[PDB]
Amino acid sequence: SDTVIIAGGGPVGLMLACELGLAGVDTVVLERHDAPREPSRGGAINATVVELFTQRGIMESLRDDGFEFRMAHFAHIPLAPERVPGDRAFSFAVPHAQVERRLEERARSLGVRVRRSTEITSVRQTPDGVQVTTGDGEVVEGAYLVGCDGSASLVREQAGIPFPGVDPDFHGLWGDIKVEPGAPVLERIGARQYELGLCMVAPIGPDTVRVITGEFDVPSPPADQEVGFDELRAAVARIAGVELDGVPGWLSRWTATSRQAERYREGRILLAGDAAHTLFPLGGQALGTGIEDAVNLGWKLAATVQGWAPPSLLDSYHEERHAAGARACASTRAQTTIMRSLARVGELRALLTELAGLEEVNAYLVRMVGGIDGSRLPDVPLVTAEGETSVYRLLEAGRGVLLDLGAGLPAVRHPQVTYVRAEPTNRLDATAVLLRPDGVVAWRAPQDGLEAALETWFGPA
Amino acid sequence: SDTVIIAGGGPVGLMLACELGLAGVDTVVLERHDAPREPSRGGAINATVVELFTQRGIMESLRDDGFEFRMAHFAHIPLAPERVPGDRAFSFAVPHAQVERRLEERARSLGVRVRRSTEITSVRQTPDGVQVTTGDGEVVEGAYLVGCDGSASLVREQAGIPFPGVDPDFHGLWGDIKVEPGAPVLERIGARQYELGLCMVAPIGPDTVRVITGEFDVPSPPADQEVGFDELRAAVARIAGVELDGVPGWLSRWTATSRQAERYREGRILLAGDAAHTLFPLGGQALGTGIEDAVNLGWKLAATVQGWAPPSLLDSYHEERHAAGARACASTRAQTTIMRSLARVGELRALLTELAGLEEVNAYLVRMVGGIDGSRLPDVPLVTAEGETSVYRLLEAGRGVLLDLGAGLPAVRHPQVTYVRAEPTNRLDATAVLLRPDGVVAWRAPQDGLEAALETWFGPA
Ligand SMILES: Cc1cc2nc3c(=O)[nH]c(=O)nc-3n(C[C@H](O)[C@H](O)[C@H](O)COP(=O)(O)OP(=O)(O)OC[C@H]3O[C@@H](n4cnc5c(N)ncnc54)[C@H](O)[C@@H]3O)c2cc1C
Ligand SMILES: Cc1cc2nc3c(=O)[nH]c(=O)nc-3n(C[C@H](O)[C@H](O)[C@H](O)COP(=O)(O)OP(=O)(O)OC[C@H]3O[C@@H](n4cnc5c(N)ncnc54)[C@H](O)[C@@H]3O)c2cc1C
Repeated sequence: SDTVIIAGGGPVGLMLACELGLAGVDTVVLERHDAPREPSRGGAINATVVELFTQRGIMESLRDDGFEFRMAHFAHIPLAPERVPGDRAFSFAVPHAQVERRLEERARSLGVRVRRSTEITSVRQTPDGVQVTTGDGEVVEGAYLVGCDGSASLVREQAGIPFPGVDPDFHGLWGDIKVEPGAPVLERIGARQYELGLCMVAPIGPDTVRVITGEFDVPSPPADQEVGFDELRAAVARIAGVELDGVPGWLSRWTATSRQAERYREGRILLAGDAAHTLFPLGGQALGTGIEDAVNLGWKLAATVQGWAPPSLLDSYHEERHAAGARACASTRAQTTIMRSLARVGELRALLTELAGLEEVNAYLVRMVGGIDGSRLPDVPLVTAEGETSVYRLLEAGRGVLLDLGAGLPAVRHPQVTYVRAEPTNRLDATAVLLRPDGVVAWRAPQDGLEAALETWFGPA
Repeated sequence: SDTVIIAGGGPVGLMLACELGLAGVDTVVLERHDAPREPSRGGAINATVVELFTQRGIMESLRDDGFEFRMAHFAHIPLAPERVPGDRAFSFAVPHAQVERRLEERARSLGVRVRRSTEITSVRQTPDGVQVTTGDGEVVEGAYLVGCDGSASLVREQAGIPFPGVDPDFHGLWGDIKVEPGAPVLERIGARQYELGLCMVAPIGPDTVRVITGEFDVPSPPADQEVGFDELRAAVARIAGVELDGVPGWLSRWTATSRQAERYREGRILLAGDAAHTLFPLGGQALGTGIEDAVNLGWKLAATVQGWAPPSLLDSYHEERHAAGARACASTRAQTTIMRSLARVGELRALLTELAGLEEVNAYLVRMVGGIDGSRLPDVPLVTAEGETSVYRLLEAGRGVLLDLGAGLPAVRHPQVTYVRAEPTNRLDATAVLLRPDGVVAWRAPQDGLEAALETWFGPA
């Protein structure tokens, strides 16, 4: 079998399906729900996601679904992203349900089989492949299975993969409320750290606000106990110091679980997204880390089933993304550490605000919280023989790219790699780079080791 | 009489006494102990203390009692003080008992009456004076009383000044241990943050080490209970992961108390040092803040009893030093926030450690924990008509100084101020400054308001 089964059709699963579909791999996603769930948990995507979408032309399809914004924070300490030199993306306000719809439409348009209303009840693997049982008794078979089935992943559990980390005492609530004009909660728009905990209030409709509260190190009802509107109102009054009234729609709990799968791969079974790491939802790193799992994995998986992957390519998924996941965990825990009561962390918060005043600190934190590092390039304009283009347009094909910016290499000739010569530009501080299909820089002038890079990621030529 | 009574002859009381002695004020210090106590709680003084000692020639008297060192930390994150621009002081290693001996020696040489073996039992004031009673049944009378009587200050209590702040859960032990050669505790020399808490091991004699343990947010015996050696042995094995044995010379508890007097002045009664602020003992800010209390207060009190103090000059002691105390409080609390277990603060500690690699963060933190800001100058070499000097040498007489570095003002004529003309130097970023007797800049070119500054701090010309 040459088929990849994706367990779960959330944002990470759907992104992975898009990657595999672009690569031309036979792919099936099994998703329990008949549609993306509403209301959306998330209302924004960070620089990591924006860039990874752009290098596949996915942001254009989201153009009219939301808006660019250029704000960021570290544990609700305001940062200034537009002061940061370079050309890295900023953030984008859009409900995650809409992101999911665009991703699903893209995946289907690429030939991926999407099976909604299909519950996985059982997961097995043999030396010859992968087998999943659905709630209708059907067995679906493939070469590989990827658990993108969220925090509580059935795939992770059935694979025997431990999920270590912590479940802190935390009282977290959220919901959409229809409010009247003049509603006191409208005086608390934004995400802020108050004396006792966090409260975020955001307009999501002409008469509607999303309200989120979170208080650390305090008792909380169990996560599947019903949330009465009076509980949310009491939290808002206690934390935000304002009276909430209105007509509640959605009301639910959320947790401060911070856990990561001990390994991202077990034979023919792999993990991505929330199944692989469940982190505190801050600044878009939670989804961002999952989306970048998907992009890291897609092309490696494809190369593997198509027969041209170097022996160790698929193992580099766990190696790179478990490290990246641990760094995301570290960043988000560093943040939640100072989201305790101000009686306990107020002074350190004020110190950090002061430090964030220093240009290098602001740049450091904006990049960290956006999930941005020097492993990928910015989407910079380029001029080639075929005219004007840019770095990320070269990556839309989903193929490796040797981009020569004046280093003047003899044209690299590898069946998996596209050689592109472009005029020099000051906006990239390398005269040549080798880009993996996920956009990651595998080599750059003037480093030695170009052939080893080529062979490591694409095989010999 | 017109006598200043100082309650307490610790480092802060004795420094205050030296300041008053320099200014020619009749002064008595009442101190419970027959001699500075051993063992010393502290073994180093920070940049603030070194500078304030230097501007009175006191470091000279200490030159053979210890040694300069150039290390610093923020909650045991190592810093690099020598990378910092300026001519600001570093640290000095010396037991505090010896500092006390030198300060008392200086105070006596200036004619201060130092009465040891004296228990103060009650303190009172009348419109015309202060009255303090001793355990032997005598009354000491004066014009002003200053409480330098430590953390448990009787003077603070009897003046009815509240001591708000916090007393975190904290298990702190310390003592001096005579150990056998090859003792495993010598494998842990230094002040370090471990998994569970902090431990400092410091050689203090050929076969004697000081050992200090501290663990936050765990149960502990009350601070007045006795320490058995077994308790310290367990703490060291638990925290530092090493076996301690030997013969203890002294064992006691210490707390993470962080409190500050609501006001530093109540009529003719004032507070300084630990009586004014009890902070976490870390990096030298605990003593440093007190020493600068003493230097701030001395000349102002002198001006008050000599009749040349403007009406609100003594009040400025509370305004400045309370503010400075609050900042020290905020600083040290910031630090203790990340001295919890690494299971709770490890990621934030690692992040901060990375940020401290940025030059401006390193500078910010070194200056902060050294108590150093822009309110005083460095001790820079100067060239005057009378030959070579330095900034602090001009401050040893304890008078205000109008230091003209090429601004070429007409000679300032003020009975409390010395006008000094020096050649330009690149090591001071002003062409002229007005220095208060505590070394603090009251005015600098090209600011307006030289006359106003003169009148504010030194009265009418
Ligand atoms: C309250 C809250 C607010 C948040 N806000 C943000 C934000 O603003 N920005 C941000 O970036 N992130 C945010 N996050 C985090 C973000 O929602 C997740 O990181 C993201 O949804 C992870 O995507 P995923 O596809 O891995 O998992 P999911 O979105 O959970 O998708 C997993 C899918 O698998 C399906 N599934 C599960 N089990 C089975 C089964 N047995 N058979 C078939 N299908 C199955 C589920 O139906 C689901 O569709 C927030 C999270 C919470 C809780
Ligand atoms: C374990 C420990 C380690 C420390 N380490 C450091 C360090 O490394 N660096 C640092 O800078 N700081 C350190 N400190 C803090 C430092 O010791 C204090 O900040 C400093 O001693 C304050 O000086 P002070 O003169 O205000 O009070 P004290 O030093 O407490 O002096 C007060 C004096 O008043 C006398 N007194 C009190 N009541 C009466 C009374 N009724 N009658 C007569 N006399 C009285 C006492 O005998 C005492 O001599 C440490 C503290 C502790 C507990």
